[PDB]
Amino acid sequence: MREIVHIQAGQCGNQIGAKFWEVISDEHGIDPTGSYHGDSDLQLERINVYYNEATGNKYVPRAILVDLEPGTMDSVRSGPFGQIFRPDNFVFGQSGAGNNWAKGHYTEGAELVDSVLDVVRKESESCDCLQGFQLTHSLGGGTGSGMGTLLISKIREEYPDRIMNTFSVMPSPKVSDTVVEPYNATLSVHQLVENTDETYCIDNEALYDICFRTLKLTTPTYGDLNHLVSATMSGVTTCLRFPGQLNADLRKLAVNMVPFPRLHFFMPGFAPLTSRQQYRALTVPELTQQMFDSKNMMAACDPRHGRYLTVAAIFRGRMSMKEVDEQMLNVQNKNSSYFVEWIPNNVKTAVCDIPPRGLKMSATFIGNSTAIQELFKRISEQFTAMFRRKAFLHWYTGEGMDEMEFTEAESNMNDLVSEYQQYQDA
Amino acid sequence: MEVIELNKCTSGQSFEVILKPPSDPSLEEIQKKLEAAEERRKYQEAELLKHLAE
Amino acid sequence: MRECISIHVGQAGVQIGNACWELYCLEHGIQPDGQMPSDKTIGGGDDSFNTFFSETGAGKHVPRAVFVDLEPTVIDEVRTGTYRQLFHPEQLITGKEDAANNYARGHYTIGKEIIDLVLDRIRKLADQCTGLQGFLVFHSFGGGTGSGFTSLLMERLSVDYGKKSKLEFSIYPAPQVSTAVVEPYNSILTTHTTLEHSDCAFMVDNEAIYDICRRNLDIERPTYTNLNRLISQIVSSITASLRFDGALNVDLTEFQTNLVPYPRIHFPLATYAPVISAEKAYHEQLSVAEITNACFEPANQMVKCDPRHGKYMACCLLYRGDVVPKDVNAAIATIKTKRSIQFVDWCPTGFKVGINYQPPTVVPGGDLAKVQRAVCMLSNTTAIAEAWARLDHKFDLMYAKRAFVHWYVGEGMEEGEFSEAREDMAALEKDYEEVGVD
Amino acid sequence: MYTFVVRDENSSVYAEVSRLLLATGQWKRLRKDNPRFNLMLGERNRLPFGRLGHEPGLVQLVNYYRGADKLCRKASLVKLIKTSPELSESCTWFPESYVIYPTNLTDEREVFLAAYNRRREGREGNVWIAKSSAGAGILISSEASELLDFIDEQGQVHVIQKYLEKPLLLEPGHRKFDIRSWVLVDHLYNIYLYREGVLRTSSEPYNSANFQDKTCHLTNHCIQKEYSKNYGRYEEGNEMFFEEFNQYLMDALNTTLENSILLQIKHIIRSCLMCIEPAISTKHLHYQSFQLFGFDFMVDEELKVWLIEVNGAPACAQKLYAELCQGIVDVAISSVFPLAPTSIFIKLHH
Ligand SMILES: Nc1nc2c(ncn2[C@@H]2O[C@H](COP(=O)(O)OP(=O)(O)OP(=O)(O)O)[C@@H](O)[C@H]2O)c(=O)[nH]1
Ligand SMILES: Nc1ncnc2c1ncn2[C@@H]1O[C@H](COP(=O)(O)OP(=O)(O)CP(=O)(O)O)[C@@H](O)[C@H]1O
Ligand SMILES: Nc1nc2c(ncn2[C@@H]2O[C@H](COP(=O)(O)OP(=O)(O)O)[C@@H](O)[C@H]2O)c(=O)[nH]1
Ligand SMILES: [Ca+2]
Ligand SMILES: [Ca+2]
Ligand SMILES: [Ca+2]
Ligand SMILES: [Mg+2]
Ligand SMILES: [Mg+2]
Ligand SMILES: [Mg+2]
Repeated sequence: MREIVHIQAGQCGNQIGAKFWEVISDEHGIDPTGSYHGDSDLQLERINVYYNEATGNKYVPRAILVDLEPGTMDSVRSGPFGQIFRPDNFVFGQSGAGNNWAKGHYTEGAELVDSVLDVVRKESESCDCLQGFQLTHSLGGGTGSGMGTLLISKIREEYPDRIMNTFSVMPSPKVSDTVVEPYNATLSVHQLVENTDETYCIDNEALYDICFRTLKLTTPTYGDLNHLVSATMSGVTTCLRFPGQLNADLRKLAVNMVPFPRLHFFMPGFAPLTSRQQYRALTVPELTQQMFDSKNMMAACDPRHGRYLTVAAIFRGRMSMKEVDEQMLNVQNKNSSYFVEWIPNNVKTAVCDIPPRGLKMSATFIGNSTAIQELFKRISEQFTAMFRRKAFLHWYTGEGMDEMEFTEAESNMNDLVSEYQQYQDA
Repeated sequence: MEVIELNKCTSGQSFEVILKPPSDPSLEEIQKKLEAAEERRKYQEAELLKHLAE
Repeated sequence: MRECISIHVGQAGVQIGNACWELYCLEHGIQPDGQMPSDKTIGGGDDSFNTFFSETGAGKHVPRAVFVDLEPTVIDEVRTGTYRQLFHPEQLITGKEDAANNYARGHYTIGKEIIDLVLDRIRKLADQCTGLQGFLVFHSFGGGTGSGFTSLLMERLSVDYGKKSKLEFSIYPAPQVSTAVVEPYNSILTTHTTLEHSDCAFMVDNEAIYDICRRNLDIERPTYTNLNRLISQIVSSITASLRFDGALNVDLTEFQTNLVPYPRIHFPLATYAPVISAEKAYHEQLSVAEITNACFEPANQMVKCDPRHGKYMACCLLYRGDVVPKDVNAAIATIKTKRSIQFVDWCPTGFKVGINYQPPTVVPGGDLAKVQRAVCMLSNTTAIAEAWARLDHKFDLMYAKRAFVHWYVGEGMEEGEFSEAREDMAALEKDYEEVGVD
Repeated sequence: MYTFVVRDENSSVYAEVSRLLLATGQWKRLRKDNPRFNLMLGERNRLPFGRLGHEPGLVQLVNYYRGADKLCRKASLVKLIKTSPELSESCTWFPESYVIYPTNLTDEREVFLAAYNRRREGREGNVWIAKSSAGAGILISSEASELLDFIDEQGQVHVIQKYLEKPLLLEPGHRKFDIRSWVLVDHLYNIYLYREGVLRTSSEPYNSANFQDKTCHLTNHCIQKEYSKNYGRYEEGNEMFFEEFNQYLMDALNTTLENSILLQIKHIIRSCLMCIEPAISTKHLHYQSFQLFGFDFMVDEELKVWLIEVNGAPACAQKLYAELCQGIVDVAISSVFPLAPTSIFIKLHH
């Protein structure tokens, strides 16, 4: 049993995390009360990766809910699957974080972090063999961003040889709550560069555009954005939740996807993405072409502007595994200019028999592309437009930070950008 | 095309046809390698913890 | 009689080992419970099959085998499979977390902490042997356990059993069924440290087994079960001389004497024929000349390469079924006048022939059809150097950028071991070229 | 969309094929080190055949037959003819040749002298030519002492061959010549002979009493354009094509190019290529081969054709590039990778 401990922090992180557990719970046949009612043995063969088994055959998500205000976690505890979570695994304060990274990381968050670690330690102590951790959070806020990266730092200190994995929502001015989001995101990114093994980059602007342009949703809501993230999180974790050969555990996935330690920021993709013509059967060619289309990717980075270091594709449903290889090989051989030639066979494909809910088949795309530097360039440019005038810094100096820490975070992310560039022309 | 060393038994036979003639580390050195790698891991992990302590 | 111990390391080794012992049992008439009605010496004896099977007082015939994997899921199938009754728990060793396709993890980090336990389990089997010949080690090149732990085990085996032979069955990585991008790294790292400890190694390229399963067995997308059933037939053909009465390759030493005059060049090419689909309704039985001629077809080789553009140092014909020496020699003469067979000038141009009258056994419900006669040719040809070239090229592509190197250094391996291993391969490729090309 | 790579920038032939391939819009050129290709236009020397046919899902094709060097090397060709039963030492269309290794290094020194002394005693013409593959370095002499001494001053393998002392001379001019034939072998081992050959003529009168000056004895294009004064007088570039040559044979010899010469050329091409087919065929191989060959023939005053050598990396006559290169794309490349006449080749059956 290779158990994974899940942590969700802050508003964004708890709303996306709640939907995630809702989606996979349905896939594994777990009802909102933790009772199994599936009809396939493949649903339970790797259930212990994410669920603990309690008395009475109950399955409890190995999840820890963290926040500095009660509001969102109240909504979770009353939502659909709210009753499925361990009551003791709700850890929250009352003051909030005011969308302030320093509050989450240095002051408000510092007061609460130890109690969160007590729950993490409890969950890990009951794992036969812990693989590692996955964290869901945003980088634009204060709790998920500032405290989330604080948790990662303290988790790595206590479990230095375990894999740390995150789903990180990147802010965008088109879907923004406050103007300080680039500050919070730049500070978090440096933490992630140093303390995570895999980070799935999810851009709120890409989620919005997909909801508007592709799904034809006139007025997207955070809820609409979160359903795309739920479906994407389910896709990337299929290799971990069902029997398979490729990317079986977190460490093997990291070894196949991360050729250099700092360049561990992935672009996820999903197919199909259909508006409500929703009953039409999709073909393997259609799945493949859409999966590799930029409009189906959720980092708002044009892959044709960079090159893939590694790619991990996952096909779900009953389909022609022979016809899967043929389309995959067709994509690589028809666009070999976008794949680095100094990593042979860097595109790996895996098949899963069980399809997502409401679909005969689907495909999930995980790319480690140098094009991701466009995402960090945007953040960096937005950071500098304000920092050059020290705008809004007083929110942060009032928590004990000084300008030097900002200058270093700015330089750290520009170094990262420079590192991606050197491999885009190699 | 000569047949030599023809051997026959209840379960088979074997022979040789000739078409043409012609014209370590000690147990100690292995422990050092293993322990040396273990030391390099310990050193790197100590630097990481030292980094986190700062 | 002298005993042989089989060792299966990693997923590839374990799953292949499971398929071989299944076939061994069917070939010797041993039931899943270990009973052998044809064995009239209850709880003892020194027959040819006793080289691979010990016996308990109750008449159980137990394989002389050890299974090792740094993760328990693959070996739990053996504990719960059809032949679970065959083995006892001492023979099955499993860790809790695997090598993550990281040679350095299997060799150093995890291997250091489990090597003594594996040697202790092997020592128990050795203590049951009155004249142990040596070991047959099954493993993959690409995996972290099959590459990393195997090389450590071979090093220790040479220390604990200095005078014992060691043969390999190694699975060469093929992207069509490969799960890792760093497998060229692992293959080269494990060949470098194992080369001086292996007396003879049979490489099976998954790409070759894969295409034979699609071409000859009409399987659109072969599974590991399909690949392993076919591989176990080739393995059986090679080991038959140790398990049945005969006079060719009667002990492990004879494998080196007959196939490896040059110690470092110890990788014989295996070619097998015929492979006929069981689903095939009407089938015409092939003659001795037809199956012998097929041994010189690239499409039937365990490693795709062109022996026409290499030199032979040794050649062995292993027949099973209805075959008589008269028909073998006639087929051989015909092939010389038509095929490109060039031996090295310092080696006799000849063939050692072994015939076993019992035709190949087929697993019920398997993919292979029953044939009246079959052959496996073992030829030590320089043409197999094509495989090292393909593999070293991929190595060079990644290592020029140090891609993925941090994963290995992070497990305590020095970066200098990469170049050390690569230079050893460059010298191996040079050895082949000096023996083959003019 | 098909993919190909170019690994021989010096090939005038496959520079035109690459230019044509891209003109179709259905072929894409990758970097010379990209493994995901359908077609390789490989280097001349040390072509890595061992890395072909191992990319899943790619049918890969290469413009060189592994093992064809046996035919396109001076010493190799001689050995192949003497040792191969389908050619035999009594091969009537290949000049008597001997492989000679310089003394500073099997070798056929004694066998050569035996045949040489036999000719010297018999009053027969005893003129031989010494040549090698490492040449631009050729010597023609009637004394065996000068030939052997010339090879010893070198350091590479050479071949002493009987010099055709009765070559067919074109009139007017009284000049020597040779014939170049372009032959294309596809992946199925069909032998196609390009309907267009070229005679590389000497612009100097053939002089049989002076082999020291090799301008009227060597019909190479670079030699006539460098050490000959009458280059281009009788025909442009000392290149006479089959149309003009066929008309000549009829006016002066009352015969045709087909009957008098072409039947022997087609026989020789087929004999050489069929001989090595088992050794170089890619029928059951994991990759596919094809190759363009340049055969060089001599013709004597008896209208008997002799094979001089075979070139594995030949060029083409400036006038015939467009036609031949296009034909290469039709029968060699498109046959395996079809797109979305009156063939210009003569299929030699077998
Ligand atoms: N022929 C064959 N090849 C296999 C089999 N299992 C794995 N492989 C090949 O082995 C390579 C992967 O190495 P594994 O043996 O699975 O890894 P391992 O030895 O268990 O080591 P770990 O990294 O700890 O998992 C790939 O090239 C696979 O294609 C098998 O059952 N049969
Ligand atoms: N046996 C022989 N008798 C008479 N002339 C000969 C001959 N062998 C060669 N020659 C002359 O020498 C010339 C070149 O010979 P050869 O072909 O060996 O050199 P080479 O290979 O450098 C020219 P190519 O570019 O066609 O390969 C020919 O044009 C021919 O006229
Ligand atoms: N996709 C998505 N993004 C969100 C959601 N809620 C907030 N965000 C984004 O997260 C950032 C604000 O961080 P938030 O999680 O609200 O702050 P926190 O509670 O202190 O961690 C902004 O960039 C928002 O666009 C949500 O439900 N879904
Ligand atoms: Ca407080
Ligand atoms: Ca007995
Ligand atoms: Ca030894
Ligand atoms: Mg908020
Ligand atoms: Mg394994
Ligand atoms: Mg030449």
